[PDB]
Amino acid sequence: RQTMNPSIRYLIGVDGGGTGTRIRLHASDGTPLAMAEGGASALSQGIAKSWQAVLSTLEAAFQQAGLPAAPASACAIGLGLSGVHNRQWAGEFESQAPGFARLSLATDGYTTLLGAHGGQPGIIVALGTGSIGEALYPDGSHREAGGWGYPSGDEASGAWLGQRAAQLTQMALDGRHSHSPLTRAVLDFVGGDWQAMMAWNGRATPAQFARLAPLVLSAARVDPEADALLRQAGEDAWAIARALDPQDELPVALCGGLGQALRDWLPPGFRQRLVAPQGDSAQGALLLLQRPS
Amino acid sequence: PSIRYLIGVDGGGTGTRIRLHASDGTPLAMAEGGASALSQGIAKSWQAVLSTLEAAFQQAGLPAAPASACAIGLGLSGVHNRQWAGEFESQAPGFARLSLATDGYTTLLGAHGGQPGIIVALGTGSIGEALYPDGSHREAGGWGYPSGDEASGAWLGQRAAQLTQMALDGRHSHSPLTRAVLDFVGGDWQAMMAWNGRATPAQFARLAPLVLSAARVDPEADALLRQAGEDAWAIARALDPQDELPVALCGGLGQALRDWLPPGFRQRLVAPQGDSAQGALLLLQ
Repeated sequence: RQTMNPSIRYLIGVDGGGTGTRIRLHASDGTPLAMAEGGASALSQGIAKSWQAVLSTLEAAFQQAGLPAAPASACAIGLGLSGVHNRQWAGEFESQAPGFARLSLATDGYTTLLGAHGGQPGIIVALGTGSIGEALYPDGSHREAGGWGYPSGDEASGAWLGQRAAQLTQMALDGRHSHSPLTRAVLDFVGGDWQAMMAWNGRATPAQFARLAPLVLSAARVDPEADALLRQAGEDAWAIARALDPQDELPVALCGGLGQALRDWLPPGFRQRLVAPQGDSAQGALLLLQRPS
Repeated sequence: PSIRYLIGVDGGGTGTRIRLHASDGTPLAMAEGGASALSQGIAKSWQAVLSTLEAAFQQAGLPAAPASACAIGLGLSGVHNRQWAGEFESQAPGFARLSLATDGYTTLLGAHGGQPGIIVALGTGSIGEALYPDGSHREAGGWGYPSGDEASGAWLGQRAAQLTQMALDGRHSHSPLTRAVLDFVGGDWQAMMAWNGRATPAQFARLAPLVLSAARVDPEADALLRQAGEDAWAIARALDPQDELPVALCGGLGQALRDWLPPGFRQRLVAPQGDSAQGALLLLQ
């Protein structure tokens, strides 16, 4: 019945990254009070904006739960944000932080891992604009694979698929290759001509390349070139997982919208072992408070 | 009038399958016999066929029949038409009527019941065949081992054997596949050296199920199966670039590859209406 640390009255779980922020507000006893969404809070977009994003979304959580906003000193907050890998961004973030009773900062992927397997050992492979694999071992340890970053890494992510798709189209445009369905679809998407791809590729970002991913999906059923990209993404996803668990000893969940759309191209032996995640990242952020720093 | 029995024969290296019917279509019997691929001897082929036929009549509760009362269609591996096939016809019993063709073509007729369409048959070997609305016929793949027969059992086996050889001499790490193949072959260097020394398409194909099994835990094997799936689709596309014809994947291997097939190809796939023996019957009609 009693709760530890009577000064802490609220438990907050925050999931933030690239496109938005999701917050789960709970009572110190575990009672789910509210759940809210807000703007993006990836650290790469700014520390001050990140907090403004998290706080504004937290402000909505209380309101939504018919409760007056509580002082920071009465709250324990765990956050899984994109950009925590960067030591410098995490520091300014922790430094610019309100006076929460307790703050636990982890990455986007770690809290997704914790939520997917309810805090129990396991692995997750997250495929979105980018990609990463995270694992929690029975001995308490944690490891990562993949997730090194956009240009060179991020295999099986949609930015990876977009880059390849764009490259194939560029090759079709200058004669190194002939056109194919994917290639024609990408050319129209881009603007319809040489100049258009040149301009488009000139200002490309991970999010822009990722917008080509759905074009690879549609084209793959009629174009062997797109089919190979999807298949390679499938193998790379498996490779991420095998590096974290060589003997397939732990449970595995495939997170991300791209992951659901890629299912048919996942190696059968890897797909067969997938399990639905028990909770989302915001849930995992809550679990962060229930463990050591 | 004279013809009282209709015979469907499907012959290859794996065996001979026969469907026996009455001139009116009534099912009389089904029987399987030994290998009758023309590559192993014309006389040997006939004796395997005739022996299987004799068995069919016996299971039909009918007395031994005379060739003159039989109409027979055969789909056998042997495309030396007018040569190996020319010989087969010459050495043939006095049937009321005989119609010869490759097992690929009868697999074709059976799959789409004589309608236009294409098939890709994966077995110890592989080949693609198509029948178009203009009555025309074409094929792709099927050039024979070892340079051809992509996506076949022998294809899969060669690569499985090569990976095992590489593991054995140090230019590759052992993996689930290589351990399986090594054990299957004899457990050591000398065993693989001996096994590969007398290797044949059928022998390599015997390794195919080892690849299928290991694919679930070995990325190497999964890659080969996926390559087979891509090669199959490639075969089909060469015969029908615009996907205007029905397509069927035939053969035991064909069915085992389902999950490794390119999704778009698999979705377009239709199942074979009848087997090769059933296509053999259609051949004589």
